[PDB]
Amino acid sequence: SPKLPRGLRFGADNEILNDFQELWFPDLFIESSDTHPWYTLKGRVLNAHLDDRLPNVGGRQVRRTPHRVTVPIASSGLRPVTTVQYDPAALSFLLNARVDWDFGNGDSANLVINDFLFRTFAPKEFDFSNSLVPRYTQAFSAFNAKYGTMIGEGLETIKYLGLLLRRLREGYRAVKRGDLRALRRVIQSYHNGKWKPATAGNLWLEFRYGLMPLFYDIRDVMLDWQNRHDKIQRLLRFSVGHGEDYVVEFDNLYPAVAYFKLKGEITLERRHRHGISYANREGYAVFDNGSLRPVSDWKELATAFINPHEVAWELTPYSFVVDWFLNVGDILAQQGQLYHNIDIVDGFDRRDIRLKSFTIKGERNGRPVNVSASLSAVDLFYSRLHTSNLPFATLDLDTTFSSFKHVLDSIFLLTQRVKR
Repeated sequence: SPKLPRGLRFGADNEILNDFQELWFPDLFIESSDTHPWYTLKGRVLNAHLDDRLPNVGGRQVRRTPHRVTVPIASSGLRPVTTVQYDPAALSFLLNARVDWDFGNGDSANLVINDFLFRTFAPKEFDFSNSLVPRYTQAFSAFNAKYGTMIGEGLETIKYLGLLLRRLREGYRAVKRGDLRALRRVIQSYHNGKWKPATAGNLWLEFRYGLMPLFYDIRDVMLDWQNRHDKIQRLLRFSVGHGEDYVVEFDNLYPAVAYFKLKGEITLERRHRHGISYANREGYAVFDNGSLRPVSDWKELATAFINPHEVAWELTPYSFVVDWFLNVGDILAQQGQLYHNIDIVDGFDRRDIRLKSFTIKGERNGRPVNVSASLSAVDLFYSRLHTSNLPFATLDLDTTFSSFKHVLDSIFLLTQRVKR
């Protein structure tokens, strides 16, 4: 859509939304651009010093997708998968060879071929679903066993943040009430030695400095939670795949005016991988990236009470701490939605062809000839299509994480119950 890059699109209130029809079902253009139009011979053959520069094969024909760009799809959501295509009619390779031999009545040569390309049949069509769906199912059945302790351990952390925020609120409340007794009773728990001067009662100083042990406990937990939460969300991405070798033979290619014939075998790696993406079913369609906060925001909130030079204590303290509570709640609620309605939102079925090494054999008129060569691949196959269904999905994550959301929503309401 004009005014925007390929992958983006304006929303209902002119938001920066991913054009899913362009990312997932893009129009394919054919590229025939001759990438390596020349090749060189630089040596001697049968007492004829050659230093030529010759054209190699053309008619590249590569079906491929236009470069697009994306914005995130859930709260601290990674970017959605984009459908990609690079599908040649045939695989192209560049040969940098030294062919040399000395025999017969001055029937000698030693020449350097460079950037001479040839193509081979492309084995684009393969499916490894039979190797993948076992691996998928094994991953699903095993999941609750593997992470069950890790997940519940991260759950324990978030409940404990709730205890600290609760305790902090008791503290704040006492200041708002003016009850210095109760404030010092809250402070008292953090030092085993029970001391209380009362040289001059100052609620806000005693709050700010008295509750340092708590602010430290909070910081640590807050940061630990974020780290455990970000690890947990990664569990929703599931990827499985399998690779297999394949051999294609190239033969009777004559560089240098048919003085000699080369032949060989290339060992390819055909690989198939499949990914699936669990997230909030509501979230992906119209996720406003403007409503999304930076990761720095949470990390800053943890330390805000620690922040040595803070003007606001001296002149607008009630606002300062109430605002803090609201920002914290807000972020926790936003995370609460990430354990709410879990389904598969995105995923991919990618197959490609890589290059493992090769053998060259060079024969002249029936007679073997020494050949020493380097191979680099120009055109190889790669096809990654988006899919959002997977018949084999066993998991009911909603009930795995049901406990999580209840806690995050509980804490959120606690933070709303703070008053100026």
